[PDB]
Amino acid sequence: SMSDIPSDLHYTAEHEWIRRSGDDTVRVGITDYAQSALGDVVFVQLPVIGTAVTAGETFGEVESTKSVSDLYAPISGKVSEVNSDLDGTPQLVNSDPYGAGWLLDIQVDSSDVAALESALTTLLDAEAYRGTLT
Repeated sequence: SMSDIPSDLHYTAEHEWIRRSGDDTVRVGITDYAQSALGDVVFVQLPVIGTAVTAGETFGEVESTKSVSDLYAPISGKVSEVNSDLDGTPQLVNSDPYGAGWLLDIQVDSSDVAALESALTTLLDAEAYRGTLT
């Protein structure tokens, strides 16, 4: 099957998606391609809410029975939310990677870190992300 790549998301080459959820907040998850490649997710290590992250910093990891993969901050900011549903139901990452399986939110204060307008420039659009995939 062709992996789902919503056109209304931005992405990283490392298979994270980024949804602007507010003026200063993005929601982050892993892509359909990513979850399928990882396999059934058995554990998601999420950063603590309040964690300051820089773009590309490892903030967590996703684990299947076969694979462990780092999760990188797609943008700089502060972790403002994490998906607690993934504690008991880590497979939401597999079943609904762009919905219920979201990982966390990063909030930007345009003072401490790049404003979202700036931060967005580093991310891939759907077409670009599709182009990176095999």
